[PDB]
Amino acid sequence: ISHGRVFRRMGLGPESRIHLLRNLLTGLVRHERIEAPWARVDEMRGYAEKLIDYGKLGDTNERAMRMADFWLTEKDLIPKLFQVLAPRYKDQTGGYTRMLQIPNRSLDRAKMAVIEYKGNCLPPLPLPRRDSHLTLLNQLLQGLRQDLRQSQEA
Amino acid sequence: NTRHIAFSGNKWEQKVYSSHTGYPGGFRQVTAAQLHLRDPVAIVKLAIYGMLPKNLHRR
Amino acid sequence: KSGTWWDEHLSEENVPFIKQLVSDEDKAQLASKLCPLKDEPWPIHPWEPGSFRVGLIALKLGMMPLWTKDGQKHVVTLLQVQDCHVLKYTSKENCNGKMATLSVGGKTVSRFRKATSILEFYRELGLPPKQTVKIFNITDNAAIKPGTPLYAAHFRPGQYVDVTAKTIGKGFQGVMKRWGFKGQPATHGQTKTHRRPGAVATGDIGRVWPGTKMPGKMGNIYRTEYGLKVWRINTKHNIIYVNGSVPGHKNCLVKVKDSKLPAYKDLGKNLPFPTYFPDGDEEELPEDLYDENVCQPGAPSITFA
Amino acid sequence: MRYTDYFVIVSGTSTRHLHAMAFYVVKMYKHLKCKRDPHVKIEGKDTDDWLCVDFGSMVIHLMLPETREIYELEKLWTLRSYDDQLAQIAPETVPEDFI
Amino acid sequence: AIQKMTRVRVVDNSALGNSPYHRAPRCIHVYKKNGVGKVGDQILLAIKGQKKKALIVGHCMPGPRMTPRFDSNNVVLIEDNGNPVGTRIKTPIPTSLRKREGEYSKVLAIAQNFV
Amino acid sequence: AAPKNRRTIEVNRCRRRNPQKLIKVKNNIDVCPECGHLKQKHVLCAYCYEKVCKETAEIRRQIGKQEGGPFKAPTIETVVLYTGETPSEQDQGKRIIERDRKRPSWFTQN
RNA sequence: CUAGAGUCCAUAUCAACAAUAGGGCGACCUCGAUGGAUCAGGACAUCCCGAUGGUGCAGCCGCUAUUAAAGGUUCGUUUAACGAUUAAAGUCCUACGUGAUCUGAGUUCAGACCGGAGUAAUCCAGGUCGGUUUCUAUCUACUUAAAUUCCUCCCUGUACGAAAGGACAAGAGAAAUAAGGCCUACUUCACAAAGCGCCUUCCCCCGUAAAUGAUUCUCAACUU
Ligand SMILES: [Mg+2]
Ligand SMILES: [Mg+2]
Ligand SMILES: [Mg+2]
Ligand SMILES: [Mg+2]
Ligand SMILES: [Zn+2]
Repeated sequence: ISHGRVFRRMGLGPESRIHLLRNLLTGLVRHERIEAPWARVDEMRGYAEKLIDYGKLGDTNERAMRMADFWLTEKDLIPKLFQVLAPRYKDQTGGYTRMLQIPNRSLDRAKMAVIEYKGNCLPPLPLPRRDSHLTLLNQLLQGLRQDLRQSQEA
Repeated sequence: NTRHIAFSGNKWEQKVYSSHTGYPGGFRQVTAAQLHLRDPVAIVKLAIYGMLPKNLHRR
Repeated sequence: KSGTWWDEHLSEENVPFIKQLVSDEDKAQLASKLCPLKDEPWPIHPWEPGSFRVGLIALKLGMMPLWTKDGQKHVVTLLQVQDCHVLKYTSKENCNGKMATLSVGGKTVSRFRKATSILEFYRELGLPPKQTVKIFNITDNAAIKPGTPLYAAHFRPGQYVDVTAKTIGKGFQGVMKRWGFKGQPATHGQTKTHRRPGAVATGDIGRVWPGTKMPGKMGNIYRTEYGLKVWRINTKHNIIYVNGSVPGHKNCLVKVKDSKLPAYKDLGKNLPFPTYFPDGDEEELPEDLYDENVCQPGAPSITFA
Repeated sequence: MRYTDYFVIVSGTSTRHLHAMAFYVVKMYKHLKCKRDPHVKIEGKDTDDWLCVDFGSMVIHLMLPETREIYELEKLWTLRSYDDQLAQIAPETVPEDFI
Repeated sequence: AIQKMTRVRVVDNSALGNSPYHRAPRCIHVYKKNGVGKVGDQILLAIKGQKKKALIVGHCMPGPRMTPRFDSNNVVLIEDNGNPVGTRIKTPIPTSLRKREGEYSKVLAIAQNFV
Repeated sequence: AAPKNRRTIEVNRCRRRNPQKLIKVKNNIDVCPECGHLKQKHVLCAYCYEKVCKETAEIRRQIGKQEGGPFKAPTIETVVLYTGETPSEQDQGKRIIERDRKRPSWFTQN
């Protein structure tokens, strides 16, 4: 019975689970784009999202500094988080990361995923795009929108 | 007119029809009068079934 | 040859337009049924002994403590009635049963996730599709025209009702959790036997009796609770305060109807028949309908005699 | 005191006498008035020395005079924690360690 | 709360209940179908080589709301017919014995404190 | 427990060739609009994802070569520049990465 | 069957000598692997609950009989005895019911001691200590709605009874167990699961007791 259990059982235990997530987060901070098993990416996504919120608090805030010290194994990334990532997302209130599914790796056919921070300098990923507005279905619905729009204003 | 059938003698209250549902304590025995009141056509249906050949054609 | 969903080919400028368009239509359809007594209602007959009226479908919100003037505390389940309507009526002869049936639904859901046959059935009815549909056995004089809305005022305080819903599933479980077996001692030489069922039958039969208590799935089945009274009814939010606990998890749909207990028969004499019609009512109901024994929150503190 | 309004002590001569008093008072109580309040059971029927009956606001303890001297009840209901036997008992000591 | 072989504290001033060795008597039988003793139930005590019946007034196990909870299990000794063994009660006792059905007026009369 | 009798090939065929044991046909396969290679609806195209990684790897190789040592993460933004390119008006005070290649068509410049 | 007990009195109950019925030593299969725990299925020759005759049944208790197996039939010390309870702590069948579910002893073993026999080696239906079988499920079979009981009160200290004593039926309250659910509180604990916590729980039982009435409650026609 697992009702309302929002944390996956991964690694060798609760300590190992945190350590595995921490290593993924550190690589995500340093390289700005990493690929990992799909389940591990999804679990780490929440921690990555909350890091910027602590980063927005400012480096002078002692709570954020202690949190950044634990969650960043490499100490050189702490100045980057407080002076690069946080200023970049100061106008953005959420959705700092986007997660996508990639073809399974050939080693063990595992479900693979890629997570990266928005606004990176890396070449853009082939993001899936919705249908263009010029297609037959969109044009017909657009015509319905206009005729409905002209009906209410008159 | 299967409801208005007649039994010779006391077969109405002497003859019984026993069936088992398969569950423990599931043995149920009812008399002809109880069965006829519950199902007017059960008596004729069961009588023919026992006299038909006992093969796949009976169904 | 390939599956599809509603917004697969929609552009960025069309998705919000479609989402609001169906939302506006759903609200318009729901609001068009707020006056059943003016849209050619079916004839209304006076209550008679041995008459069965239609029930309700509600959503389980939660529980709160409730006290009485006697001084005892009773827990009450919050059953909220939302978007409850009568769908279709089947006569006694057509339904080849002893009593006629009535179909009731509730908790309107999206049209994009419904079968084509279900969608067209709701299209002629002029109502958004409901999540669940239940069948209530009624008499001829208790017929209600399809499309008529229903509210929590259909019941009254001091009335005993019955609630049926699917229980909380628990998946595959052992004999100890499923049937409450005593198990085996944890020490004193026991080897891999702490939750095992043990013997299943006797050796002479050489088989296993059908219906034997065995490990397997638990829950996710329909159970009914009887003899639950109504302590309070909220008119504004259409909420029923049924005594005790009811089967099912939170935010689950529960079918409610009058109690079938023999001691509670012939108690619908003063209850609304066939249902409550707020539009045609001469007076406006109070905000909350309490029980005689229920102490109001605003009432002064109880001092016993 | 949060117990009652009136406390009554009655002395008798024989065990039948208190029983006779007990049945007489309850018979009048049930017959005379007060359908609303619940009935009252006789307490101490098997106890020959002591018998009691507790109404809604009045309680009576029918006991022999010898029991009255053994079970002194008058001072306790007039003197709270000032009784001779209550003053006789030792207070809480919380036994200490040895050597 | 109280079951077989459970140590209890005697609160009345009965000479039997006073232990010179500071040894607490333990219950040997609970007079109920399920063998579980809550406030106001009747049990049996094997104290000083004697099998004396007793009445429990308080237990450490939590009960219903607004009901006082004691940090120790308290008992009062009664005769075979209902009369208390001790003369008076010093420790506070619950008032719920009035509502409960049974012979509780004897102990309440000799009780001193209410909680 | 050991088997009592040898299972016949007729029984084994009924079990091994069961319909649920068979591989189900996938109906979520479509051609990539850009490169024309097959891809799943909910999965990124293998051809396009792999070509982005190789460019990312090349840029990251240039990142480390210009970096020249661990624990020296810059505290400024980074912008990659290709051949025949100049810093932009908004590209000031940010680390510049030089790639000895022509900017890809899919790599749109901000 | 009616000798004899039961003051009298076969047949309220008990029962002699007898008679008639029913119940579960042989070597027929196998010499090529008992106790408790848990789960119980079934019979009634009924321990408790229910209905009804008789009584040496005043009433409470009792004894005996008929019918009824839907439901229930406790926890401890020692190795059946008594300790406390209960409406009751039933008799059995089921390969010890059940060891490919588990686990004390015995049928006994490889070591040893005491008592006894034997020249000895070594033995004992005397006692004692210590002491190893395993298994991945192939097949059959199986794997999700009607409740009972105790106590207290009222009737009632009523009927009955000279007193001692002490009920029925109907109704009410409370508790326990069982079945099915739940997390508002308490608690183990915290987006949840669970109980020590809380909520709900609804049919009859045909043994006989009587009217009318022929050759009188009717394997006569008939009524309750
Ligand atoms: Mg579930
Ligand atoms: Mg019998
Ligand atoms: Mg076996
Ligand atoms: Mg349960
Ligand atoms: Zn592609």
